[PDB]
Amino acid sequence: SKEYHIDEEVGFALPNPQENLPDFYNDWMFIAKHLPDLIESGQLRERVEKLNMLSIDHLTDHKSQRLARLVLGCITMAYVWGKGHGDVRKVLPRNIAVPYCQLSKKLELPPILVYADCVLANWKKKDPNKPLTYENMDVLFSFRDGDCSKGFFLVSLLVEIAAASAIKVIPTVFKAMQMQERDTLLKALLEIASCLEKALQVFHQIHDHVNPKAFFSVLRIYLSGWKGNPQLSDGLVYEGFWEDPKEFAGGSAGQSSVFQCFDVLLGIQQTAGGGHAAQFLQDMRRYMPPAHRNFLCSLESNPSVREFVLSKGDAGLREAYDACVKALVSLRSYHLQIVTKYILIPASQGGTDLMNFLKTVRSTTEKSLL
Ligand code: HEM
Ligand SMILES: Brc1ccc(-c2csc3nccn23)cc1
Repeated sequence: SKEYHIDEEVGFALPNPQENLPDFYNDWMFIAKHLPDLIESGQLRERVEKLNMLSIDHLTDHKSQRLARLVLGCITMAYVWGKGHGDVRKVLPRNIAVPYCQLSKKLELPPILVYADCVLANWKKKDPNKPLTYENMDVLFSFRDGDCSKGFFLVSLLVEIAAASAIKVIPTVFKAMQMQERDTLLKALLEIASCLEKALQVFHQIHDHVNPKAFFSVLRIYLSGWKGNPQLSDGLVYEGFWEDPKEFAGGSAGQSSVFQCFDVLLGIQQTAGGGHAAQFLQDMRRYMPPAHRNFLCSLESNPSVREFVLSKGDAGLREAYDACVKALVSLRSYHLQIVTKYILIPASQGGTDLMNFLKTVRSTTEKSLL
């Protein structure tokens, strides 16, 4: 893969994310570096209205314009949601809303916190010579002390890295179908399933680094957005850029490319059917980095791996393709049980609509067996 922005060690994650902005943007990072306290003390919101509108002409490289997208997104959620107790701002100050919107249209992303910001670009290594383990990693920004933002953002990022071992096989899968090497394709399909069989064990780390009550009551509030939300029934006013209020969806892992790139690979038509679940995942491709959004396009253009395995009558190929699909069904089933412990049960002490979305997705993945 070339120019699709896919590292081979971390995958869709941003490799070596930049931690510090230039000196010119010291007013921004100081606000973002100290979000837990500026929110509790009620100082944040005024300190955004007391900002001087800066210019993005001094963010040059890729890793700057991404971290600035991470900084102005963490700030925007804190301004809009405040302490996370219902008090909602409907207007975003123009001295920060303009450079955010200026930077978004440069990266073809929407002006809101997305999966690619606080998961894929929000990380670093403690010791830069030790492996990618939860113990050697940390996040760049949090929202509130005790929000379990580290365990949430990082366990998701570690799954994104276990999937990288399977994405470097994708070119060898398509080559083996054009040059027609059945034995090479079977090796590839079995290797992909093995990588997805190992990623399921990374999902277990969520139980030692995230709290149910602190995720439901606290963290889920700051990752929310303004789209069909009664708290901003019309949307958010981005002062300076649009005279109209705009609606953008909140933080969702439907913007994640890992589990989508395999549905596209294995021919699972998750994005067809005109349902609420099929609609949601296609819309969330606009919240994806344009290179990752284009890599998924190139996968949907290549010939189907399903319509190839099904056309040869090869009991060895069918059982390997089912190994890939059964690996996805297990991941999503474990993921479903996590939402039960972390959303449904806490809400019993809004969610049913969400757990139905995953069951629709898990079932479609499971109907694609052979
Ligand atoms: C406490 C932990 C977790 C909770 C409560 C949770 C919750 C949810 C919910 C409610 C949805 C559907 C609504 C939405 O998209 O916002 C979802 C979707 C999704 N989440 Fe999670 N999740 C957790 C952990 C993870 C992790 C660690 C990953 C790692 C990649 C992940 C990946 C995904 C994906 C790919 C989807 C899209 C559905 C699919 O493609 O199957 N989730 N999650
Ligand atoms: Br913004 C943002 C959007 C999504 C996530 C995320 C990682 S895993 C997971 N399940 C549901 C959401 N989600 C984290 C930050």
